[PDB]
Amino acid sequence: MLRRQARERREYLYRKAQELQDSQLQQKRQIIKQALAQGKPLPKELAEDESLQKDFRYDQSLKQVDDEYAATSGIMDPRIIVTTSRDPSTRLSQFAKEIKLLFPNAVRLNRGNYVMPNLVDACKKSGTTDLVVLHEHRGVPTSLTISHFPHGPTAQFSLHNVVMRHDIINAGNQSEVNPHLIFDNFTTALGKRVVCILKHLFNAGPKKDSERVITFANRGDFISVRQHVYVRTREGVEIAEVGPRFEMRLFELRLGTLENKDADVEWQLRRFIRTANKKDYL
Amino acid sequence: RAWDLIRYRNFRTFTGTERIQFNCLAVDPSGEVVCAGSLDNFDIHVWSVQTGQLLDALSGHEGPVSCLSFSQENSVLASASWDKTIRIWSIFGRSQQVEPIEVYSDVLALSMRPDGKEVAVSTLKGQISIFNIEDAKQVGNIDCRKDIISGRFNQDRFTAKNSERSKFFTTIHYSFDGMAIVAGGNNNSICLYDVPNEVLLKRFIVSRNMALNGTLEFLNSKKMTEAGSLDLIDDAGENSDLEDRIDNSLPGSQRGGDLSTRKMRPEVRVTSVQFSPTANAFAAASTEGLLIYSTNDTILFDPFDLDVDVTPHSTVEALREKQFLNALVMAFRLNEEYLINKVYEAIPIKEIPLVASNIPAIYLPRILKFIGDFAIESQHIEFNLIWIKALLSASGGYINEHKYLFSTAMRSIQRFIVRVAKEVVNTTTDNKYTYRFLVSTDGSM
Amino acid sequence: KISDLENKVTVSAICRRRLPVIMHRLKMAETIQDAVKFIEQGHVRVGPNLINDPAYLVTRNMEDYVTWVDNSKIKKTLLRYRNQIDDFDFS
Amino acid sequence: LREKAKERNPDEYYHAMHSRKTDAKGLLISSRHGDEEDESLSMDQVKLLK
Amino acid sequence: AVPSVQTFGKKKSATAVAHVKAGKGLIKVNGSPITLVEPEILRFKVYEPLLLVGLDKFSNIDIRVRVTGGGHVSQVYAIRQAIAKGLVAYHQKYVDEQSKNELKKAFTSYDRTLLIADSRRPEPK
RNA sequence: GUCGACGUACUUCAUAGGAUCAUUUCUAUAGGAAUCGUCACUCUUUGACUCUUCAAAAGAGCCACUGAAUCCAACUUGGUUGAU
RNA sequence: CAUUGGUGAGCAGCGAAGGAUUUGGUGGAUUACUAGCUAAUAGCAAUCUAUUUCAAAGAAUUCAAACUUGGGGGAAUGCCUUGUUGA
RNA sequence: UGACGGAGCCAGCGAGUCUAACCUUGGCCGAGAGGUCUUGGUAAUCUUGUGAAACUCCGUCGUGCUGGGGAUAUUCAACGAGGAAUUCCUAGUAAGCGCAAGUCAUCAGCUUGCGUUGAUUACGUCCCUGCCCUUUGUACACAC
Repeated sequence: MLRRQARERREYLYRKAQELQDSQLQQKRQIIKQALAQGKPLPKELAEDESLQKDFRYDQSLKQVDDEYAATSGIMDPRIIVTTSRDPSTRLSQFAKEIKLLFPNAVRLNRGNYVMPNLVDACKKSGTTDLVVLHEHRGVPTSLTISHFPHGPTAQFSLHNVVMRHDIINAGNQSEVNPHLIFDNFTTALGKRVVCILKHLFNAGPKKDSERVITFANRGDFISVRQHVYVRTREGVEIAEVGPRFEMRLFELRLGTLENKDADVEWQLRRFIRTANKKDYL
Repeated sequence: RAWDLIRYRNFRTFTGTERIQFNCLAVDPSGEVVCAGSLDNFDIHVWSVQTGQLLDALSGHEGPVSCLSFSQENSVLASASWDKTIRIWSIFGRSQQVEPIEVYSDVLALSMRPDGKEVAVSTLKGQISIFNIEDAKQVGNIDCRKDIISGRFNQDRFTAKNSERSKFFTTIHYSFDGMAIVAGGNNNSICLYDVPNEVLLKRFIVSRNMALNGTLEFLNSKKMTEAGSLDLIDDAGENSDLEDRIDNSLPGSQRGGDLSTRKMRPEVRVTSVQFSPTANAFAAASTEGLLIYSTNDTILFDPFDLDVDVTPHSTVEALREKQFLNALVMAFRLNEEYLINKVYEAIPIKEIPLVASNIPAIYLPRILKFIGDFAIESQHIEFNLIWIKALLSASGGYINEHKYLFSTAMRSIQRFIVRVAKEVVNTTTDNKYTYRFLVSTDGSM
Repeated sequence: KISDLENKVTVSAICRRRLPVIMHRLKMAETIQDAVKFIEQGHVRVGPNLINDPAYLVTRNMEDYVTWVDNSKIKKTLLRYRNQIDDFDFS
Repeated sequence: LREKAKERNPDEYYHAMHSRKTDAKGLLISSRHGDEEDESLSMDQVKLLK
Repeated sequence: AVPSVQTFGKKKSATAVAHVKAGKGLIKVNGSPITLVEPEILRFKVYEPLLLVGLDKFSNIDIRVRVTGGGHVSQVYAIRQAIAKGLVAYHQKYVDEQSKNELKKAFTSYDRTLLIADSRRPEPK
C-alpha cells in the first residue's frame, strides 16, 4: 500500500495540474454554450478554430465539498486520533482528554517515542482519517494541528484564550451526543476551506433534537470555539456553557500530512509583509 | 451473495460501498457474519447475514487480503495477505482485538485447523508454516518447493528447473482429524503432507496430457527449429471451415473468459483442494475437472497388530464356534473388508449390544467408518441402525470427548440416517396419515 | 472531458498500457526492448504469479504489483549493488 | 533531491550497477583515477615500469 | 571463487551485518572475538545461536559481524539475529537443505525472533 | 447590500501584389528545361551478415563417439660465447 | 589494520604410463516398440508397360453462397439492389 | 538504590562566506578618528560533527540532616519523600536518561524533535456513576 498510496498521490496531483491547465477550455466551452443559448455571435478566437466546436458536440453533455473529502464526505463517519506533543504536561493531557470529548469518533493516543513518520504510517494504515496534535507552554496549550489522512491537508492553528472544563469547577459530565455545528462568517475562500476541514471531523447527520451545539465563530481571523448545551424553553433558548473555550488562529495550511514538511503550502501567514495588519484571512 | 439450497434462491446480496471485486470469503460458524477480502482493497468487509448491512470493515493489512478463514470452534478470524502477514481478529464480544503474525514471504492459501487451535499458511517461498493461534508462535513449517512438479511451457525460454512460475502452493486444506494437509497450486503436482512429522506423504500428478501446457518438465527438442518451437506455429488457417479458421484472440489476455480468446494452450493448474467430510477422499479443481481421489480398502492389505495365529480361516473358525467378539476383533486385526463384513453380518441381534459394548477402544473408529461406508449403499437398514444405536449407547462418551478422531466417521453415519433412513421414515409416515384420513372420514356423495 | 473518448483514445494509448512499457516507465528496465527481453526470460511477476508474454495489459491498480520474481539474478544484483543483499531469504 | 529520494522505486535496474559499486556507508564509490584506465597494473606492467 | 553469505539483523536502531564464509571456525564481532561482547550479562544472548545448535556447525565456517547503531541491548539482539540467520543461509546455500531446515526448527523452537524481527509497529486502539 | 442609463477607459477585427507546387499531359500559362535498351571505373549514402562494447540476462537441457584450440606438467631444441 | 579487491611467486595437501578449460561434428533418447512403395482384399521391391482400355455408377431454383469490413463524414466515375425505357 | 576515584562502551535528529560576551588596569603610535599591545574581575547551555547520559566493571569509606553576632586556642530558622482530596494513564505505553534544533503563529523563566533503557496491572464487565440507541423483524430464505 506504500506503492499504491504513492502513485495515488502522484495521479491526483497530475489531475489537479491538468485541470488548472485546461480550465480555459471550461470557460470558452461555457462561452459557446451561452452563445448557443442566446443566439449571439462567437468571439474571433472561438469562431475560427474548428477543433473546439467539433469537440463541443461531445463536451455538450458535461456540467460543495472539496477534493480531499469528496470521496467519502457524508458516507463514512471520521475516525480521529488525538495526541499530544511529546512528554506532555498534565494540563496538556487534560486538554487532550477534553478535545477527544469534543469530537465524537475520536480516541486518544499516548505519545512518547512515536516518530511522527511511522505514527502517520500506523494511523493511515489502520484507517483513521484525522490526527489532532496538541502543543503546550507550561500547562497552557498553545497549538493544535489537524491532519486529514489520505494524503490530505494539515491546518496548523495556534490556541490563544484557553479555559478548560477541568479548570473551571466540578460541573458534571459532558453530553457526548452527536452535536450540531455553528460556523460564523467564514466569508472568504480560505474560510470555506477551513470550514470544510473543521466540520469533516464530526459525525455526519446529527439529530434534529440533539441538544449539544459547538460553535466556531470567526472574529477577525480568530476562530472562537465555544461548546454549549441548551433546552428550548417557551420564550427563547437557554444556553449553558459546557466544555472548553478558546480562540484558534490559522497560521498554516499545507497539502500533505504532518510527516514531510515538504508539502506545497496552500496558505501560510505572511506576518512581516507591509500590509500585515490591514486585511483579514490574508 | 448467499444461496439457500432448499428453495434454490439468492436470499441476500452483500456489497461494499466501494465497488471492489472480492477474491476470498469466510463465513462464521453460526452463520451470523460473512467476511470477504479483495485483491485490491486491503480491508476485510464484514457484513451481517440477518440484517444485510455492512457491519464493519477491518483495516490493518498493507497488502491484498489473500485468504480468510473463521475458526470453527472459538470463532476468531484468521486473515492472511500479500504483505507477508497473517493476522488474527477477535471480532465478537467487546474486544475488537487484532494480533499480527509476521511470516517470511507473502501469504497465499491460509487454512485453519479443525479445532481452531492452529493455522497453516502457504507462502511464496513454497513453504507451509503452521502457527499456534493463542500463543502466536510457529509450531512448525514444511519445506515444500522441491517436491513440486513445475512443467515447462511451450512458449517460455527458461527451464523448468529455473522457472519461478509455480513453485508454491496456492491452496491448502487440513484433513478433518487435523493431521494432514493437502495442497496444490499452478503446478501439476498435488501434495499431501502430514503435519506432526512434517513430511510428504504422497505427491500426485494431476495430468499427463500434452495438449495442456505445464505438464512436461522436459520438452522434445525435435520441435525446436531454426525459428521457434513447432507448437507455436498457428496451423489454424489449414482448418476446413471458417468458424475455426477465425482468430478472435485479442492480444494480452490471461484468465479472461472464453478459451478461444487466449491464443495459448491451457495451462495445467489446481485452484482449490478439499478434504471430504465423510469418507477419506479429497477433491481438487484442476483444468480437466474436479479430480476426486479416494482410498478403497478392497485392495491394500494393511493389518493392525496381528500375530501368527490370526488368519482368515481362524476368524471364520471362531465365527463358526461363535465367539463373536473374538471373531470381530480378529477381523479388525486382519483389516480385510470382506472379513469385517462377514463377521458383521454373522453376529445376531440379541448380542449386538454385548459385542458393541465390548469392542476395544482402538477398534472403535474402524467399526464406525465401516458401518458408515457400508450402510450408505447396503440394504440392511434395520441391522445397521441396530448397530449404530448399540455403538452410540455403548461408547458415546468416548466419541464425544475424542470428537476430531470420530469426525469423519460419525459424519458419514448421519449421511446414512438423514439421507436413506429418514427418507424411508418420511414415506411410511405419509402412508400412515393418508391411511388415517382415507378411512376416518366421510366421502358420501 | 468527453471528447477524450474520441480524440485521445488511440492504439498508442492501449500500447502504453502494456507490461514492458509499464516496466520502462517504472524504471524496472532501461528500455522497452530490454523489458521485453527480461519478461521473455521470465523475471517479472505481477502479484504472486509470473508473467511471460509481453502483451499483458497492466491496469492502474495492477501496476502496484509489478515486481521481479524472488531468486532472480536481477533482484540479486540490485540488492548487492546497494549491498543490502540478504542471503537469508534467497536474495 | 529529497523528492527524488522519496520517489526512488527500489525495483530499479540500470545495467551500470554491474560496474558501479556502493561502499559500506551506503554512498557511491567514484574511482578517482579515470575509469578509462585500470587501477591495478598487472605484474608484467609493474615489471616494465620498475 | 570462495563461498560467502551475507545477512542482516536489526533491532530498534541497531544493525548487524554478518558475513559467513567457509573457514577455520572464528567468530568475530566488530573485529574483536565473540567472547568480548559487552555488557557481558547479555553475552549469552549473543552465545545462544551457537549453543542452541552446537559448535560443530560453526567449526568449518567463520562469521564476522559489523554492528552499528542502537544501544547495548539493541546491539546484542541484532548480533544474535544476524548470527542465526547467517548460519541458516549458509546451510541453505553451500551445505544441505536437510541441515538448513533442521537449524530453522532449532532456532524457531527457541524463539523465532532469532530469525524474524518484529518490524512494523504500533496499534491505533 | 443589487441591476439598468449616461459618461469614461480598454481589447480584437484590414488584405493586396507576384511566383511555385498540386490533374499517371494540361492548376490555364505558350517568354519554360528535360523523349536515347549499359559498357566500365572512382567516390558517397543505406541495409544485411560475422564478431563485439556500454552490460548484462536466458540457455530444447542428458548420455555417448570423434575432431580441434588454449594454459600448466613433461620431453626435445636454441640460450649468459646473451633468452625475453 | 582490514580487503569477502587485481595480478603474480611458491609450499602443505590431492595425486596409477598426466591434469584443467573452451569448442566443431555426428549418434541414441527427448510420448508407448506392428517393416518400404503403388493405381492396394493384391502387385512390386530388377518395372510397370505392348490388357490400363471398355462398360456401369456419377449433373440439388442451392441455376444460394465474404458468417472474414478499424472509427466519423461522403461516394463524381464505379459496383450492388430495385424500378424503368427501347429491342 | 550512597559517597569519592579510574576504566570500558553504545545512538539518532542537526551543515545560510554562517555561530555569537561584558566591565576594566596601563604602554606605545596617531593631528584627531581610532589602531595595536598589556592587564585584572564578573558571566558562560562552549565554539558545527569526535562524543552522550543512564549503563557495565574495578579500589576506598561506611549509613540518627541543619545557623549566625557572644565564648577557648555549646544554646533561640527551614527541611529526612510530602495530609485530606483531586487528576491522568493500557505496550516500545508509564517512567528514567541525555543529545540537538529554535523553522512567518507560540516558545527561550522555555518549546519541539531525536534516540537510549523500558516495565507492573486491566485487555473483562455493565454491578456502580454516567452517556447513547431501540422498542413493528422487514430485509428474501432457514431458524427463532
